[PDB]
Amino acid sequence: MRECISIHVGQAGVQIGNACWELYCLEHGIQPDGQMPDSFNTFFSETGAGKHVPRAVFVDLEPTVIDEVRTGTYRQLFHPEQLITGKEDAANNYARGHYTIGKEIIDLVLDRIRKLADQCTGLQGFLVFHSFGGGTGSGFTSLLMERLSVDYGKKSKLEFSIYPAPQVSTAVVEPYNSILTTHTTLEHSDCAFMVDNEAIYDICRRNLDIERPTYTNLNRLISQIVSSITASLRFDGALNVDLTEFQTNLVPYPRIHFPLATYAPVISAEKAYHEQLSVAEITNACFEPANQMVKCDPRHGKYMACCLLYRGDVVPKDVNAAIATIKTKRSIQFVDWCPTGFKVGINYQPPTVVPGGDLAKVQRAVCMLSNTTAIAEAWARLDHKFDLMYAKRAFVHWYVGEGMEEGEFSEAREDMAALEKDYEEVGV
Amino acid sequence: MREIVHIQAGQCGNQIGAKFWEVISDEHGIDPTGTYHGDSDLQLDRISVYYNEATGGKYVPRAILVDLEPGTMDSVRSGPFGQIFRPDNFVFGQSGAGNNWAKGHYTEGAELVDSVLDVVRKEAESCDCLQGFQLTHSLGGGTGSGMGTLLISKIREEYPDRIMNTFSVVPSPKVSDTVVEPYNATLSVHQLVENTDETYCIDNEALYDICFRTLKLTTPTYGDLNHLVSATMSGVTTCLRFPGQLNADLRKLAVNMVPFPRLHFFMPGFAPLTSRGSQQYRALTVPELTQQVFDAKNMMAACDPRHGRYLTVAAVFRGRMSMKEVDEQMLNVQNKNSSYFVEWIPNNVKTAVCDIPPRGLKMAVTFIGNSTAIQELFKRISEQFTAMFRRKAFLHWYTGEGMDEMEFTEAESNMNDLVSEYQQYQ
Amino acid sequence: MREIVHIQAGQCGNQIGAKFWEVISDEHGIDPTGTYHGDSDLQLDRISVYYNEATGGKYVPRAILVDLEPGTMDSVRSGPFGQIFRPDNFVFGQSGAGNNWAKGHYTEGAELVDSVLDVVRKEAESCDCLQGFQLTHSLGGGTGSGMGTLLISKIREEYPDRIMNTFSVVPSPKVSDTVVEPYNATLSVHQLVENTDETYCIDNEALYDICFRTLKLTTPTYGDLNHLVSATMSGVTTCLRFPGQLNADLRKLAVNMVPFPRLHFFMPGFAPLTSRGSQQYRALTVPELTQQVFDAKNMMAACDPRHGRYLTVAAVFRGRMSMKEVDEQMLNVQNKNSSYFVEWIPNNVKTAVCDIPPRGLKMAVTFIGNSTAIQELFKRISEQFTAMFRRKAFLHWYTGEGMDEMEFTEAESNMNDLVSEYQQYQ
Ligand SMILES: Nc1nc2c(ncn2[C@@H]2O[C@H](COP(=O)(O)CP(=O)(O)OP(=O)(O)O)[C@@H](O)[C@H]2O)c(=O)[nH]1
Ligand SMILES: Nc1nc2c(ncn2[C@@H]2O[C@H](COP(=O)(O)CP(=O)(O)OP(=O)(O)O)[C@@H](O)[C@H]2O)c(=O)[nH]1
Ligand SMILES: Nc1nc2c(ncn2[C@@H]2O[C@H](COP(=O)(O)OP(=O)(O)OP(=O)(O)O)[C@@H](O)[C@H]2O)c(=O)[nH]1
Ligand SMILES: [Mg+2]
Ligand SMILES: [Mg+2]
Ligand SMILES: [Mg+2]
Repeated sequence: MRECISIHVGQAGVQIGNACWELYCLEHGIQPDGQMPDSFNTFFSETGAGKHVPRAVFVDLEPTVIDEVRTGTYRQLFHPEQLITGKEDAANNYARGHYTIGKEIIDLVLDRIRKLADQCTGLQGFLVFHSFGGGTGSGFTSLLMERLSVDYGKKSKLEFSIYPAPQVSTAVVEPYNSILTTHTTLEHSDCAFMVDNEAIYDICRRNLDIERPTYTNLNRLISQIVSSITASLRFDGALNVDLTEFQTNLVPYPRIHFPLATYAPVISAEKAYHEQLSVAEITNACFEPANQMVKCDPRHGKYMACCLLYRGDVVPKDVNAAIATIKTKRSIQFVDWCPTGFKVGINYQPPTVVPGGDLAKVQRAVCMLSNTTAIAEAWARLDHKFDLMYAKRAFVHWYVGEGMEEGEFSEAREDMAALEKDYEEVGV
Repeated sequence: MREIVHIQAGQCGNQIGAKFWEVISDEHGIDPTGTYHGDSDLQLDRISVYYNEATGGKYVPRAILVDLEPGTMDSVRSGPFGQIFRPDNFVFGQSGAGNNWAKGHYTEGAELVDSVLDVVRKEAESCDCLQGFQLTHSLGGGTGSGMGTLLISKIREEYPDRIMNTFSVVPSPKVSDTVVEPYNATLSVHQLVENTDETYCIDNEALYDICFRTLKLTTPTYGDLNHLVSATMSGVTTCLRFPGQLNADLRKLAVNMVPFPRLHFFMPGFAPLTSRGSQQYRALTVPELTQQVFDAKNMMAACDPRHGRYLTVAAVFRGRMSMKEVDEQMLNVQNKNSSYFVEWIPNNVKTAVCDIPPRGLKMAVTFIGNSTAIQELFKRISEQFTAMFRRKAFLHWYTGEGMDEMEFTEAESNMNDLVSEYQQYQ
Repeated sequence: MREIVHIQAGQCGNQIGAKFWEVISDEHGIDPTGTYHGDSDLQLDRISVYYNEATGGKYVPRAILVDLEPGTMDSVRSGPFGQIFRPDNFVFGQSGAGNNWAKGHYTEGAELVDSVLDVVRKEAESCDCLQGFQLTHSLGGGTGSGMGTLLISKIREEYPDRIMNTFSVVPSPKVSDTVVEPYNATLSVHQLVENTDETYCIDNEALYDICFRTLKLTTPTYGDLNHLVSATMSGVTTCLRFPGQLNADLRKLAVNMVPFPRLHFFMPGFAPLTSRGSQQYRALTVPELTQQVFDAKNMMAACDPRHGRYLTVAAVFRGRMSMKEVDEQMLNVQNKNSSYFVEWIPNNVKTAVCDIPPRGLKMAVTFIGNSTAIQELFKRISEQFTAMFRRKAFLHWYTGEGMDEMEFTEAESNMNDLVSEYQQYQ
C-alpha cells in the first residue's frame, strides 16, 4: 500500500543511485532481468507478470553518466522514458542549471513524475540525491524543489546531499554553489541530510583497512545508510519509524532541519571474527567523533534530538540500558529544554551484504541521524571561503553571463549569515 | 552529440595537426582507409565528436586546413593517415605571407578567408550541436598568425555563445627563428585578448630542455616535438571522448581556471615523461606522477613558475586510480607550497579522472596552470619590441600595407595593460 | 496511357537528345537493336510513355529530329543507340540558317516545318492520349531558335489544351559563341512568353563552374555537359515512368510553380554531384542532399540567386526515403533563409518522391526553382541589345529578310515588360 518516489539529480545522484538500486535488488532477491524467482511493493511496481520496475527518475544534462547505466548490467531494469538526458552540461555552475538550461528539461520530467506519482496510491514522501558543489545538483535541484511545492506542498521530501570539504575538495568554484543552493533548501526542503567525502575517506582508511578507496566504496557505504532510513517501511519489526514520524521527532524548528548521519559497525571480514559486536559498543560507535559523516566536532556540539534505527538481532531490554548509559555520560550532552531526546526504532531483518563487498556480514547495525549545534560551525568557514572569493569579484563574470543579477549574491550571503546565529540563539 | 570541428593554420600548426590527428585515430582505432578495426567497444560510444560516420563505415576527420602557400599540403597527403582526410576541406592560396602579419591579416588572408567562412558553416550544419572550435597555429610568422587571427574574430559574430580554444607557439629569446618576432607577436596577441576564451602558450626552448634531460634522446627532431604537443591536446578532451568516474569537459575547465575576463592564458604540462632507462626503474604511482608534474623544469612554457603564485590549477588524470590517493596528493602539494598559491582564492585545485588510459602507458597527467609567471614571457617580448620600434626598423614592410605608427602603439598599450593585470594580483 | 512525344532542334539540342535518349534507354534497359534485356519488371509497366511497342518486341523512340543542314544527323546515326531511332522521323534541309533568326523564322524554317507539321500529327494519332510535348533547342543561333519558335506557336492552334515544355540554352556574357546573341535572344524570347507553359533556362558558364570545382574533372568536353543536362530531363519525368509513394506529374508541377501567367521561367539544378574523391568521403543522406541543392554556385543558371527571393520551389527525390526526414529538411531550410523566400506566399515548398532510383546511385535530387534573380540574366542581354541596336549594327542581314526596325522595338518592349514583372514582386 505504502509508496515512495526516488529522484536522482546530477552525476553524483546518478552514481550514488545505481549502488542503492543494486542493494535493493539484492535485498528482495531480484536479478537484473527484473523477474523474481509483498515487502518490495514500495520501490518496485510489478508490471503485468514478473517485471519489477523501480520508482525512479534520473536527470542529467550530459549523456555520459546516464548512458553508463543503459549499456551495463542494469540495461534491463530501466527504460528510456525513466532516463532523461540533456545536451549542454551544467559545467560546474549554478546559473547554467537554474536559469538558462533548466527551463527545457524540467518540463519533460514533471509530466513523467506525475505519471509515476499518480500510478502509486500511498505516497509517503520524496527522496532527492545530489551535491551542493555540483552544477546540475545545485541549479536544477533548486528549480525542481521550487516546482514541487506547487503540486504537493505538505507531502514530505528528503535529500541526501554531498557537502563540500574545507581541505579535500575537487572543484574551485564550490563555495559559490553551496551558498546559492541553500536559499531554496530552507524554504522548500523538509529535512536534508549531509555527508562529506573527506569524513568518509578517513572511515574507509581506518576501519575497513583499504588504503586505496574510490567512489564505488563510498557509494556502497551511502546505500546502506539510505536503506537504514527506509528499512522501517519495507519490513515489520516490533517497533516502527515511518518518515512522517521521523520528521515529527527529529526536526524541532522551522529554520533548523539539518541533521547529520552516522553508521556502525563498518569493519573488515577478518576483523569481524575477533571483534565481539555488542549493542552497547555499537551505540558508542554512533557517538564517537571518528565515525561521523561530516567534518564536525561533537565535543563542541550539543544534540537537540537524534533518532536511532536498529536492524537485525535486537530486543528492547538492553536497548533501554544503552540509552540510559549515554544519558548518564557527560561527554555527550543535550540542550536544557529537551529532557528526553531519543527516538528508537527496531527491525528483525538483518542488513544485507553485496557480492564482493568491503563491509563484513554482521548481525546488528545502527544509524543515528542527529540534529545538533556541531554542524552550525561547519558553515562559518564556508562563509569565510566564499567571502574571500567574492571580495575581489573572482569567477563572477561567468555567472553574470548566464543571467545572474548581482543582488542575488548579496541575498544568499546575508541570509546564510543570519542563519548561523539562529543555532546560537537556540543553544543559549 | 557535442561535436568539435578542428581548424589548422601555419607551417607548424598544420604539422602538429598531422600528428595530433594520427594519435587520435590510434587512440580510437581508425586505419588509413577509414574502416574500423578496434576491439574495445567504448571507442566507437563517443566517436561522433571528432569523426563523421560516412558511407560504408569509413570515418572522416572534422577538420579545416588553411595555408597561404601550397608547399606544406604536399607532405601531409604522402604521410601516414593523409588518406583519411576529405579532399574538400583543404584550403590553400598561391601567394604566401612572407613572415609579415600586416600582409597576412589584411591583404593576403582576407581573400582566402571567404572560402573557409563558407566551408566551416557546412561543418557546423552537419553536426547536431557544436560546442566549440579548436584552433592550431603560430604567432611567430605572418601566415599562421595573420590568417587565424583574422578568422577567429569573425566566428564570434556568427557563433557568440560557443567556447573558443587556441593552441599557439610564442617566440623564445634564445631559439629565435625570425628577426621580426616582437612585431608579429605584439600585433597578433592584441586580438587574442578579447576574442578568445582560453589559450595554451607553448615554447620550443622548454621542449628542447625536456627532451635532452628527461627523455635522454640523442638526436631530437621536430617530429618528437609534434608528438609531445599533440599529447597535451589529446589529454584535455579525453573526458568527452571516453567515460569516467569524475568527468570534466572543456566548458567546466574554462569556468574553473578563468577567474577574470582578461586573464585566461595557460601553460601546458605533461606526465609521465620517461626514457628507455627510466621506464624500468621509475615507480609509476600517483604521488610520483604528482611531484614530477609541479617541477619548474617540467613545464612547456620557458619561464620560472616559482617567481609568482598560481591563480588556479587543474589536472586531467587517465586510467583507473583510487580517489583518496589522487585528491590527497594535490592537497599535500598545496600545503607544501603555501608561498606559491594565491591566498585570497583558497582551494585552487581542480581534478578530473578518466577510465580509459593512453596505447601502452598505464597512467597519464595533463597539467594546465594559470600563473603570474607569464609576465616573464611577455616582458621580454615587450622589451624587444621597444628596442625595435625606437628606430622604426623593419617598418616599411608593415607601413606598405596601410598601417599607421599609431596603430602599433594602440596594440602595444593594450599588451602593456594585459601584462599589468598579472602584476595587479601578484 | 499518358504519352509524350519529344521534339529536337539545333546543333546543341540534337546532341543533348542523343545523350538523353541513351540515358533513358539505359534506365529502362533497351539495347541498340531495340529488344528488351532488363530484369526489373516495373521498367516494362510505364514503357508506353516514351516507347511505342513495335513488331517483334523492338521498342522505338517517339521523337522528331529537325535541322536546317544535314551535318549533325551524320554523327547521331554512327553513335550509340542511333539504330533505335526510326528512319521516317528524321527531318532535315539543305540550306541552313547561318546564325540568323530572321532567316530561320520566316524564309528557311517555314519551308521545312510543313513536313514536321504532318509528321507530328501521325505521332499524336498513334498514342492513346497525349499529355504534352517536350522540346529541346537553343536561343543563341538561328537554326534551333527560328525553327523551334516557328513550330511551337502552330501547335497551340491544333492542340490548345496540352502542356508545353521547352528546354533552352540562353547566352552567357563571358563564354560568348556568336556575336549576334543579343539580337537572336531578344527576338526568340518574345514568342516563348505567350506560347509556353514552362521553360528551363540553362547556361554553359555555370556548367563549366560546376565541372571544374565539384566533379574535379581535368579535361571537360561537351559530352559531359550533355550528360549533365540530360540528367535534369530524366529527373522531371520520373514520376510518370515509375511508381512512387508521392507521385508528381508535369501538369501538377506546372500548377504549383507557375503562380502568374507571364512568370514561368525556371532554373534547373541537380544533386548529388560527386567526384572520384568525394564519392568515398561524402555521407549521402537527405540533409546533405538538401544543403548542397540550395547553394548559389550549384545552380545551372549563371546568376546570383541570393539577390532576390524564390517565388516558388519544388523538388523531385528518387530512391526510398523516410518522409519525416524529407519534409523536415525543406522546412528547416525555409526557416533559415527567411529573407530569401517570398512572404505573401507562405509555404513555398513542393516535394515529390520516386521509389526507383537512377544505374549506380542510391539517391538523387532535381531542383526546379522560380526566382526574381532571372532579372540578372535578362538585364545583361537587354543592355547588350541596346549597345548593338543604337548604331544599327549587323542589321542588313535581318532587314534583308523583310523586318522593320519597329519590329525589333516591338519585341524589345515586350522583353522589358517581362523583365519588369520580376521587379514588381521583388
Ligand atoms: N613544435 C614545432 N615547432 C615548429 C615546427 N616548425 C617550426 N616551429 C617553430 O615555429 C616557429 C615558426 O613558425 P611558422 O613556420 O609556422 C611561421 P608561419 O607559417 O605562420 O609563416 P610563414 O613561415 O611565413 O609561412 C619557429 O620559431 C619554430 O621554432 C615544428 O614542426 N614543430
Ligand atoms: N551543352 C552543350 N552546349 C553546346 C554544345 N554545342 C554548343 N553549345 C552551346 O550552344 C551555343 C550554340 O548553339 P548552336 O550551335 O545549336 C546554334 P544553332 O544550331 O541554333 O544555329 P546554327 O549553328 O547556325 O545551326 C553556344 O553558345 C554553345 O555554348 C553541346 O554539345 N552541349
Ligand atoms: N561521495 C561521492 N561524491 C561524488 C561522486 N561523484 C561526484 N561526487 C562529488 O560531487 C562533486 C561534483 O559534482 P558532479 O555531480 O560531478 O557535478 P554535476 O552536478 O553532475 O554537474 P556536471 O558535472 O556539470 O554535470 C565533487 O565535489 C565530488 O566530490 C560519487 O560517486 N560519490
Ligand atoms: Mg557532470
Ligand atoms: Mg607557411
Ligand atoms: Mg546547326
